[PDB]
Amino acid sequence: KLNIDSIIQRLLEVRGSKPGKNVQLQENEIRGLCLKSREIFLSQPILLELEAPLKICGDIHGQYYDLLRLFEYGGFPPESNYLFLGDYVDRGKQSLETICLLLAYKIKYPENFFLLRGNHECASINRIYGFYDECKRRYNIKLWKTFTDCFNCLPIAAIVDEKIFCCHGGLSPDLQSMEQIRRIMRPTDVPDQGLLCDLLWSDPDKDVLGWGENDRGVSFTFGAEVVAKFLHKHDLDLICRAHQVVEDGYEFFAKRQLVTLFSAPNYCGEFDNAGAMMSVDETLMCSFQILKPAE
Amino acid sequence: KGILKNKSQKWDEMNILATLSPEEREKKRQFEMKRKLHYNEGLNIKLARQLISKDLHDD
Repeated sequence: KLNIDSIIQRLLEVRGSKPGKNVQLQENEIRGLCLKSREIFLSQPILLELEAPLKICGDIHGQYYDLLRLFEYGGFPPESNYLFLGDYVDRGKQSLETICLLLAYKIKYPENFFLLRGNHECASINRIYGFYDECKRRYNIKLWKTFTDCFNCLPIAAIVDEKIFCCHGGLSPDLQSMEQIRRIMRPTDVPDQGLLCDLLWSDPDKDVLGWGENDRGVSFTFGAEVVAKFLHKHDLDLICRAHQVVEDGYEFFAKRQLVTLFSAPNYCGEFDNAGAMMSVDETLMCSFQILKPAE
Repeated sequence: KGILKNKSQKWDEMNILATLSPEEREKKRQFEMKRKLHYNEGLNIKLARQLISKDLHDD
């Protein structure tokens, strides 16, 4: 017994406030959210097949106030359907509020609200880039361990009406068949190389022909023709991904066959970028809703 | 009504519009450099693991 309507209500209570106001849920509620969502993730496919209409969002990185701005703009659940591309924790000041609201909505609307796994939904990054420290400051290490187990079960990619492929990072040199994604067993950690690594780590690069070295020191870059071949082969129209801050919140690649979405404006007080969210209507017409940078 | 299952994609051209230089080329280069510097997570994977290792060994 875990009161979802209460949790959502308390998390949403800070809606008008000055950015940075904390919501303090009880320890047992947070791990209630983890345990129930984990169940739902495991019960749904690892490669989601989704119908339009829906809103797609990129990285959020603990920017809770900005997540609330996104829902204000796109409509709070269930007014709209949502697919998030990952990277909910780290970098920002309020990872816990962000993940809890998202996990709460997943539990309440399990077939209209969706979360993919980003590279920060992984202990090897989490320990170091804010989340663990958040957990240990406001609760304890044990809670971080619980989140790790939940994250290990997140789905990895989505296809929207057979036309739009969505994952956090991008393509893999090892991605030949969609069945290869379907075969990944959960729970699972992110390996240092291979398909699951690439899907969460790779980047598009204008200046690369085929597959190249990635400056991150993990995975690869891929060029425009690679994107073209993939869409052609699998009969798709668009690749939708996140993973890199861009100045205007979204950015096209390869004559509009790939788009990068990034939803956190003023990214971690180090950039002055816009954030964007993508709207996909029933006919698969796509439009962009921008959160402009602070003035 | 759910959207989990298990036509052509277009762009709203009016939405896209509604959303080169030696100054702008410089501004782009600065951003690309900032971004490259920021994305250093790959450098600390091993340390993160060693930290997870020894905190497990505390039990």
